[PDB]
Amino acid sequence: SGTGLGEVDVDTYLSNLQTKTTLSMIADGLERSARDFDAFLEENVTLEWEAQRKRIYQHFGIK
Amino acid sequence: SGTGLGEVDVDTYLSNLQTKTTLSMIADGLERSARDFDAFLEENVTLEWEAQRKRIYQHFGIK
Amino acid sequence: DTTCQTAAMILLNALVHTSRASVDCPIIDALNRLNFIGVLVDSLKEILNEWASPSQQYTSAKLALLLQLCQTRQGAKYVLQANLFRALEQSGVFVVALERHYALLVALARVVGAAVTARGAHNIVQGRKFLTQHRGLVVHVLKKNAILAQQALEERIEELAEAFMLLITATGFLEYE
Amino acid sequence: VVALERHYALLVALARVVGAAVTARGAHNIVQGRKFLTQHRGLVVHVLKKNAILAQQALEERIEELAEAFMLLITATGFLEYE
Repeated sequence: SGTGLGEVDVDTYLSNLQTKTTLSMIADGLERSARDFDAFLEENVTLEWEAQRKRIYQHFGIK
Repeated sequence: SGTGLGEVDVDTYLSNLQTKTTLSMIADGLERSARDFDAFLEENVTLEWEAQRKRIYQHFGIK
Repeated sequence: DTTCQTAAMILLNALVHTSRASVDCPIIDALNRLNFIGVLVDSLKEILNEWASPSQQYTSAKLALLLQLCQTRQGAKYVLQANLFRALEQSGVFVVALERHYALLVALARVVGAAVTARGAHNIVQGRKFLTQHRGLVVHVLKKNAILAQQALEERIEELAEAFMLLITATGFLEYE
Repeated sequence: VVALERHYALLVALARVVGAAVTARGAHNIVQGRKFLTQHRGLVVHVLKKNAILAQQALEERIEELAEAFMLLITATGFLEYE
């Protein structure tokens, strides 16, 4: 068989390839930014007062 | 019939009466406070700018 | 006592309410001389711990009273001097269970909203800090509004959303951008 | 459920920018942080109390980040001392 079976055309094939590459780039950038932010927060919070920062509020505010 | 059918005793009857009166008083006070606040807001907002106050935000903030 | 303090708190609401109908009032003035407004604003701290239940209904009358004093022009003077902005910050407060949660936020928002728009440009400086320091939270409420328990919950959102909106237009946060 | 998740994503982004800014310089920016929490009080209280299938976990995750975002500003700004 052949000549077309749930297939696409080259003009649309290249467009789909470019769209997929762009989406993958955006997703990778977002994931890297999120990971960098998480690492920064972990480095800044691991110094001290890990649970006290929330305990003070749980004691002040309504539990 | 008689001598008791899903009934209560006088010692509990008076307590239930007092509890009902207290609950009704609290509910009436809350409702009157809410009505007074609503009337005050209606009197203060009916002056002018009834829809503009929200339109400015809908235009500034994300709809 | 649990019932005496509740009835006494609600009683003061009727006194100040009926007195205004009779721009000043001698009842509100007496409360300031007796150091009642001072200790009252101090109790606002740790309100989360206090908040059908007897403690819940008691707090309702408490915040309800403060809301009335912020409606008269003279109340802004005595109320503002109590430094209520710093009292509500230490507490960290900022289907039926959720409805009660918004009921508390509305009560606090109304007291602050009416207070800023009471005196004039002397309190707008504080209102901007409250919205800027707690930005984002109000944005979620203003966008949410834009069976019995459901309607009751949504009703509080409408009141809560409209509460902050009054403070914005009254404080002039749009000019700050 | 997906629409709400995107809403919190915006609030988190803004909260992080403001949270990190106040705790960056020092006591010169704490005066502004207190006004932001006092002027927008109540809204943050709802988030800090909420945290205390795929789309559900994603939505709750943003609440945890959003709730912890303001908490960092509080301890860094010193709003507890103001009471």
